[PDB]
Amino acid sequence: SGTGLGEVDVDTYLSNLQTKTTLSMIADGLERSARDFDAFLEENVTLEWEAQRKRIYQHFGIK
Amino acid sequence: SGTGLGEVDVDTYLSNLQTKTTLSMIADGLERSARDFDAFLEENVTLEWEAQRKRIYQHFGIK
Amino acid sequence: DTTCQTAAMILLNALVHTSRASVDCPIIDALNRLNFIGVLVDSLKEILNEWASPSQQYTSAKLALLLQLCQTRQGAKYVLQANLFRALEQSGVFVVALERHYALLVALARVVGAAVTARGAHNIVQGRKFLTQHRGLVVHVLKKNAILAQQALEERIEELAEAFMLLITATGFLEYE
Amino acid sequence: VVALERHYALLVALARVVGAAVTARGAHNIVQGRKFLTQHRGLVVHVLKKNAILAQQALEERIEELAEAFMLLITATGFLEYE
Repeated sequence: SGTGLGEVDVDTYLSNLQTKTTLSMIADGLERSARDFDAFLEENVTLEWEAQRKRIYQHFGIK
Repeated sequence: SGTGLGEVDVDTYLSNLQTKTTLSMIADGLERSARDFDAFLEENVTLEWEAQRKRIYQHFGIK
Repeated sequence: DTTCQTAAMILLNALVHTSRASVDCPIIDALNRLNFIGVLVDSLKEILNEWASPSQQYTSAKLALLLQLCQTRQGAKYVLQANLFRALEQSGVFVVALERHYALLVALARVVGAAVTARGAHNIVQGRKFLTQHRGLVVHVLKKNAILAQQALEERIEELAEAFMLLITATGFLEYE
Repeated sequence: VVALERHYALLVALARVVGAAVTARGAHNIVQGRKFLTQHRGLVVHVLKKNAILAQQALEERIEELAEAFMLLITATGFLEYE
């Protein structure tokens, strides 16, 4: 068989390839930014007062 | 019939009466406070700018 | 006592309410001389711990009273001097269970909203800090509004959303951008 | 459920920018942080109390980040001392 079976055309094939590459780039950038932010927060919070920062509020505010 | 059918005793009857009166008083006070606040807001907002106050935000903030 | 303090708190609401109908009032003035407004604003701290239940209904009358004093022009003077902005910050407060949660936020928002728009440009400086320091939270409420328990919950959102909106237009946060 | 998740994503982004800014310089920016929490009080209280299938976990995750975002500003700004 052949000549077309749930297939696409080259003009649309290249467009789909470019769209997929762009989406993958955006997703990778977002994931890297999120990971960098998480690492920064972990480095800044691991110094001290890990649970006290929330305990003070749980004691002040309504539990 | 008689001598008791899903009934209560006088010692509990008076307590239930007092509890009902207290609950009704609290509910009436809350409702009157809410009505007074609503009337005050209606009197203060009916002056002018009834829809503009929200339109400015809908235009500034994300709809 | 649990019932005496509740009835006494609600009683003061009727006194100040009926007195205004009779721009000043001698009842509100007496409360300031007796150091009642001072200790009252101090109790606002740790309100989360206090908040059908007897403690819940008691707090309702408490915040309800403060809301009335912020409606008269003279109340802004005595109320503002109590430094209520710093009292509500230490507490960290900022289907039926959720409805009660918004009921508390509305009560606090109304007291602050009416207070800023009471005196004039002397309190707008504080209102901007409250919205800027707690930005984002109000944005979620203003966008949410834009069976019995459901309607009751949504009703509080409408009141809560409209509460902050009054403070914005009254404080002039749009000019700050 | 997906629409709400995107809403919190915006609030988190803004909260992080403001949270990190106040705790960056020092006591010169704490005066502004207190006004932001006092002027927008109540809204943050709802988030800090909420945290205390795929789309559900994603939505709750943003609440945890959003709730912890303001908490960092509080301890860094010193709003507890103001009471």
